[PDB]
Amino acid sequence: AIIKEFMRFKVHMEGSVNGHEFEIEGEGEGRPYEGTQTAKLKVTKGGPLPFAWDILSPQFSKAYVKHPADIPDYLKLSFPEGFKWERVMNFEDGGVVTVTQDSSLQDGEFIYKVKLRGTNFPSDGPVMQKKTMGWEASSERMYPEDGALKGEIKQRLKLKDGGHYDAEVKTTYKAKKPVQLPGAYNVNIKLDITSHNEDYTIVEQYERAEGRHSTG
Amino acid sequence: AQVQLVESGGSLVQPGGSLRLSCAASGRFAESSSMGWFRQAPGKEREFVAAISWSGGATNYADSAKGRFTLSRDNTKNTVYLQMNSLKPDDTAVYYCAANLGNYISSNQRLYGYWGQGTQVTVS
Repeated sequence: AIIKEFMRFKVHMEGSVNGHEFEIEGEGEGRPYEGTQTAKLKVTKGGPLPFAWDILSPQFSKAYVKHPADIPDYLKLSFPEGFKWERVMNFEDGGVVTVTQDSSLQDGEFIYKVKLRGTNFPSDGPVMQKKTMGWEASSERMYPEDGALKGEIKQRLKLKDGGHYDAEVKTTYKAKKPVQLPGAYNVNIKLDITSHNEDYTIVEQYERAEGRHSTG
Repeated sequence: AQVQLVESGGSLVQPGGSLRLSCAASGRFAESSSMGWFRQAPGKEREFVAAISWSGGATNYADSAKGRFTLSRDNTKNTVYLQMNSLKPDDTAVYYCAANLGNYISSNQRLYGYWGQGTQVTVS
């Protein structure tokens, strides 16, 4: 009634990257207790985008993380009111992305609202040149702090060339009402682009995420 | 044992009578425990009755329980109360409470990681 074993979501993003404004609207579905989800996203303003899709793809759903039975699933516990998160990503060539997100449960669906700001990407780097090829699998190190949940990630983007482009990521997740925090644990994440049209104005994504104890 | 569950209230009652079961959750995560009631009659499958979220704010009832059972939560004591009205003989069973830390309140038994020992309801 709050969270079924199968749940749909709607997402809206408004963003800019190096000053290029855009909007994206999407719909997805997944199995929140199995840690799996898919979404289809559409660029509704600002398309086609002059930058790599991959810097957007991790901003489109942490209600869909499989947790062990003995770890409180802080973000699921926050619903129906939900939670907010704030993220900063520092890319190795100076690019910066800051993201703020609102998550709620309305009429049996999750509703995601995202605001994104990317700045200082080199005009000759892989993001503005669209030279990226998807994210390697990640491990998000989770820990409680200041009454919030924090996650840190060393994220690695593959390049069409071969080789690497790294980002350091830190996210704060906060429930809209007090919720019991877990201890430290890790979330293993894999995000795939499963389909896209030639210019990435329509993209389909798949993500699997699983929480694991990092001690014991 | 981060959640311990203790059911009580099992008793003999006459057809058409009513009983109030309770389940007290204790342990570090008792305050985040969503609790579900399941019943198992002798030589039969466990079946969902009703569940209520950790906040006491969302409730979900099997069709058999709608209109006649009421599930509520006292958040002071992390205790849930199942008021069962209009009981029939086929309601005879062991009633178990189960909990989870993921805000799940539906019928899939595998999503409940913590189980009580059960309490016997007999209607006759």
